[PDB]
Amino acid sequence: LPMPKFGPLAGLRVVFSGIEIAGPFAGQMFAEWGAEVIWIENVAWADTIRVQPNYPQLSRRNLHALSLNIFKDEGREAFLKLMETTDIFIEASKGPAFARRGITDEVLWQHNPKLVIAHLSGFGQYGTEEYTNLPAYNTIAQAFSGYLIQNGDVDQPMPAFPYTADYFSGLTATTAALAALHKVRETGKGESIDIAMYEVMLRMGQYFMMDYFNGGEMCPRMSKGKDPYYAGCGLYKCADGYIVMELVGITQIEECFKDIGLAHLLGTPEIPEGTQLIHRIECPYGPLVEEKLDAWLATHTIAEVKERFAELNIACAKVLTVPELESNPQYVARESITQWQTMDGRTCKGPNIMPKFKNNPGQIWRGMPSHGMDTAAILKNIGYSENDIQELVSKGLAKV
Amino acid sequence: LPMPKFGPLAGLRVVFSGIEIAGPFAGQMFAEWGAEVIWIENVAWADTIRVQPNYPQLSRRNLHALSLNIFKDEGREAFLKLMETTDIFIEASKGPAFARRGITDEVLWQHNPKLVIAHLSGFGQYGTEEYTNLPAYNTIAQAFSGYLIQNGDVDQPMPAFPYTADYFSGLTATTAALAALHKVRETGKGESIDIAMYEVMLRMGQYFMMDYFNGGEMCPRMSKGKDPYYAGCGLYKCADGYIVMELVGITQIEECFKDIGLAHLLGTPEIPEGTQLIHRIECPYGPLVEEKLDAWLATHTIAEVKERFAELNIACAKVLTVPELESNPQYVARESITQWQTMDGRTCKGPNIMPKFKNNPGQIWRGMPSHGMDTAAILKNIGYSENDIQELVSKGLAKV
Ligand SMILES: CC(C)(COP(=O)(O)OP(=O)(O)OC[C@H]1O[C@@H](n2cnc3c(N)ncnc32)[C@H](O)[C@@H]1OP(=O)(O)O)[C@@H](O)C(=O)NCCC(=O)NCCS
Repeated sequence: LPMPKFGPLAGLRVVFSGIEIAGPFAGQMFAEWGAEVIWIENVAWADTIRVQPNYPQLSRRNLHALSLNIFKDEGREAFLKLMETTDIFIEASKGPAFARRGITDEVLWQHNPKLVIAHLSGFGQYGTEEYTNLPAYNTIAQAFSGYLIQNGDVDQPMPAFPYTADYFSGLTATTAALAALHKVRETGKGESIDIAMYEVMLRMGQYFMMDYFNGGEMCPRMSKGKDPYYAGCGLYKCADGYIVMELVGITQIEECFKDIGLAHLLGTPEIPEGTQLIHRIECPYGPLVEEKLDAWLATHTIAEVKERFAELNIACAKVLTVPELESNPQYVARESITQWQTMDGRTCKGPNIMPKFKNNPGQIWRGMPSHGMDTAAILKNIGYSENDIQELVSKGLAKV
Repeated sequence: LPMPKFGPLAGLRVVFSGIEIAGPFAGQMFAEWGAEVIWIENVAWADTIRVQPNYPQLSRRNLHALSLNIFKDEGREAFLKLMETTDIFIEASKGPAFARRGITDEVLWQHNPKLVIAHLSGFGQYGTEEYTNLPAYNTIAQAFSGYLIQNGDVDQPMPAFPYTADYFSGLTATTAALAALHKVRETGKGESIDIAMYEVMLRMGQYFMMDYFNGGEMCPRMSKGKDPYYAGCGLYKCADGYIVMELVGITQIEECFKDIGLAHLLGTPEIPEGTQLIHRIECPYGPLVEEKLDAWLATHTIAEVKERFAELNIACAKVLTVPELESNPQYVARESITQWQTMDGRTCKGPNIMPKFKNNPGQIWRGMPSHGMDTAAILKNIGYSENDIQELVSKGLAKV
């Protein structure tokens, strides 16, 4: 298919079947970085992402759109033919749904024995009958992994937002699919990858959970965005807004304590000389430290705190609101937010390609395609005639 | 170096320089999947991760440990020699610190023109003098990217937890490094990757931010864990505790409305037949749906609701606490939590390898190594004599 040659993944052919965030995010990252990526949609039912007015202009850029019933008659035949030239196939579904509909890994490999197959599900491709076939979204994966219980305030759990587990899960699928592709180059043999969203999020939530599994206690939740375990770390209110800070280091603690009126705690059994990080659970002065930190920060503007904290080498940042990003100097210098043209000729603003590859940078070469926009070109490219395509369309097995 | 042959990344040589979560997570993931990974630490002090009693047993498993001053004299020479047989080098530091210390990308490529170099920083490798050389922290990246302001409750922002940005940034570096490695295999030319943590997190926070960038409004924060825009989605209370649900789909909405007392809303101009999602602010009955949902869930147990939503194909799950995971049927069936031996002979419990590769699964072959445990074997492997190694040690440039 016609497109510019760019990025580390030029020449790669990637196909995904899935909707909304997780599966499509996995596939579309390949497209940010140069790959030929094909988005499969159902014929009567488009990806529900298309209901959002702006997000998909970002989340479906650089893609080719195919609309095909991949499970019926000529539709299935065209899908399996497509697999013959495909390097990586990503599918998101409820457990082993493809296998239930006749498309097993074995069937895919009969068409391409080198195929990397990434299966993204909520609960895995195997397990128990109770959980394996359950529908999952982000919130379910957070709940089921112990991630949700660690987010929110002391007395109110909540999910991490927006849709955090969907992005972790998609990104993991991209990572694993690339690692599998690497091995194909040596062995000439494909691979199947079982990415369960709850196992993804299980791993992301281990920092303190590992204490629970190994004799210790679990950590409590944050109190108003303050770290549950480390004093002077996390979210604080200044006179004119929010900041984050990380009170870490010997001199940092001593200078900060001088400023806030707690020099007299320094060099005591509770806070000995050379302390570099205050453990709030262990420390009986934890609450006093937070009281005096809050009081000092409350009487100073963000700018004054940043100036002082720079003198003291204390890490901090203003909590930026969305309207402050586009004019921020670092964003401007790095072109972190850019613009591109949609398919219908309108200017769209959003994040540039990330990360920045020095020798082979990504680029935005196409806006989001419409439903079935490239069906005819894709089918022609894999050997269908104009007549064949019209007959698929007339049976309702494809949409152009 | 001696180790079992397994996984998709068998044979790959990866080296990382960094401490704590973000850069080491990127490196260690290669080790989960079969790569030879060398963890560099300083000589007279170690990675600060080691202070944590349990987590490092997970976050540094399957690793080899090198203690070497890579920037000074014969230590720099030994590091640049190591690069000659390294496929991927990952480093986390404050902006272009390696370049300031004398090791530019050009110097690395003089030793290995194929080298994939992943540079992980808070604010990127270039930009403004004000921000580029600032410290990298999870809280700062969330603050600076607009991620933090979206998390939390209506009148209380908070970071996503635990240290969510470090994991996203590390995982991205792994993905990007594997993409660049694919390009090396095609062209023979190495690559330098500039992973700015704030740009990673910017992308993960776009679902609603894209509305702001293109003429619309930014979305509010969740209220007690309920989605800010979609009704029937997020955190709810049953008679005996918390669940999450996602009220999504045509039949799902119909059947749920019937159960909760809103059958009379169906097939009207406000809720047309075939409605798949309730937009809580656009729908005049959004608040009514939440009232009726809350009331129905309150009179039923978690088991009762799970059963009904299984019937209706409505995604839900109990919000699991950490003590509930190990005995959960899906966790048991999939061995999602397993056990292994530490290097000093104790049993450690924690997550298994994820994801599950069918043909070439990962495995746990080694506990976390001690400080400089493999220094002598690594240096010997790249051609240093017994006496050369002792000289490095005497000069304080290496630790064995
Ligand atoms: C997203 C999800 C919950 C939707 O549930 P669903 O039951 O698949 O609902 P859909 O309406 O999307 O699919 C209905 C059928 O159309 C099928 N279908 C998909 N693409 C098709 C195509 N091109 N042609 C014909 N049928 C297709 C689906 O596979 C499904 O078949 P099944 O009922 O035999 O399992 C489900 O795919 C899932 O749990 N996926 C894994 C987790 C995930 O990715 N969640 C989204 C994160 S944002």
